[PDB]
Amino acid sequence: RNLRDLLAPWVPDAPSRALREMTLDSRVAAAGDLFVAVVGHQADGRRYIPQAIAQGVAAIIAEAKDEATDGEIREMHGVPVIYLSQLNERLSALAGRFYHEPSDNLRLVGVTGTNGKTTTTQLLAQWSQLLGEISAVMGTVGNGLLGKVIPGSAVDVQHELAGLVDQGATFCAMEVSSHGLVQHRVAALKFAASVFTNGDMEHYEAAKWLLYSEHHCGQAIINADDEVGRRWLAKLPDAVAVSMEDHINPNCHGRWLKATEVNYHDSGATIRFSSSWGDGEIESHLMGAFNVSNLLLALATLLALGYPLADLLKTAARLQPVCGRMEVFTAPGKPTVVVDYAHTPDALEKALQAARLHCAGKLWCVFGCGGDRDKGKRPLMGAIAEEFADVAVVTDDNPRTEEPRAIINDILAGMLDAGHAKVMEGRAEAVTCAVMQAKENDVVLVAGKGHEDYQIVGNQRLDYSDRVTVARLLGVIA
Repeated sequence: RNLRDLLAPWVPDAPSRALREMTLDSRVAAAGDLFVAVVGHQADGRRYIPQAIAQGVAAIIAEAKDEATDGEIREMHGVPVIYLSQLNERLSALAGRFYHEPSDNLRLVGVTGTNGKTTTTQLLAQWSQLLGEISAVMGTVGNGLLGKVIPGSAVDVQHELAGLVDQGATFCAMEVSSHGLVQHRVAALKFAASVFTNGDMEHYEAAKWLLYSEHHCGQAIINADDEVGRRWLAKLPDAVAVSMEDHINPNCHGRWLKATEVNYHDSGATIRFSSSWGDGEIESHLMGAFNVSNLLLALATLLALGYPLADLLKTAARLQPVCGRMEVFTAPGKPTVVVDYAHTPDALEKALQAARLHCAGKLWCVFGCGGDRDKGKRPLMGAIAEEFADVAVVTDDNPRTEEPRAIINDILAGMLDAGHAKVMEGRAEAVTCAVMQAKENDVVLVAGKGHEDYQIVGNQRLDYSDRVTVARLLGVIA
């Protein structure tokens, strides 16, 4: 790593200097480092140039605005200070070059949208790995090779991607936030593919189209069941349209993939689909319509990238849910049980609507609300459980120091017929109540904890898992 080589595309004059690491933070800037002084969120990094110099950085790249011309080379205390205009916009490119262009050295798929980002990225990583890639994720649960996810400027993104390259990753699925995009945090990444899940409108779209036009998006895979998705597809004839609700318009002669029939059953969904790559049937072990959509998006993406349909089909049954996200537990001749982390009215409603599709009998909802937290959601979650489940079982969920029954009372207050709800304190006992009472064709949703393996009672983290409790009741292994 040399300053001269680093800057060669933009500043031919730049002096030769060996460089250690690249950092935006003068505090951690050590001997031999490249310190990058940027102007942004209520801070001017150029203020910290003396400090960085005192810590013995090898070189400095600084925002030129109001201080210098683009590519102007200065020297302070024998340390080169090189100025660049629009440094925030170019930081991704600068870091990309510094870290030897990690997105040019693995297959990077970006997923954007409100919902389904985590699941879609996870599916892309899992499926590609089943097909022989060494896959990784970068997203909300964290970063890492599949099974080793560790819980962010344009520099950090490039650095992390390089770390994954260094660990042998050949494929990375990355959740990309709207905020991330606008702040140029992925500006120089070479995306192999870009997936979209789901007056003023004109400016918003204009800003988004503009930003899109400046990125290397690769193959575009778009959910045509989303209204915004359809508008983007109208202007992108090379994009792949994905639908489970009749929104493929085949007059395009473009590329598409559509679920033709879905059977939502007690252990997943049987998805029949047609596509421009051919037709098939997938046995998904994921629950709900949204997860059909997410799965279809991942399938379309991998098809577009040239993974063979037959091999994708052969591996689809091995795709697993994100731990504690509509995670199904079944045992021969027992109720279906779904563990989901839903802990807000909106998420509970969604989880119940999803569960309902797979439920031939009665839908049970076992849930509670956290103590010593905002109380407002309690009656709303009560109303949702009452409306969208057949049996509401109200129990505890991290009561902390608050009187557990008081929390349950706030929940019941939100119901039209609180008397119809089953109340059982002791979360484990409430789960058991539902699981043991529910019939064979019933579905029990256990909401609020998902993957979490503790119950906070007082100030103690007691070892408790919904997943373990449910598994043991069904005679299976979590």
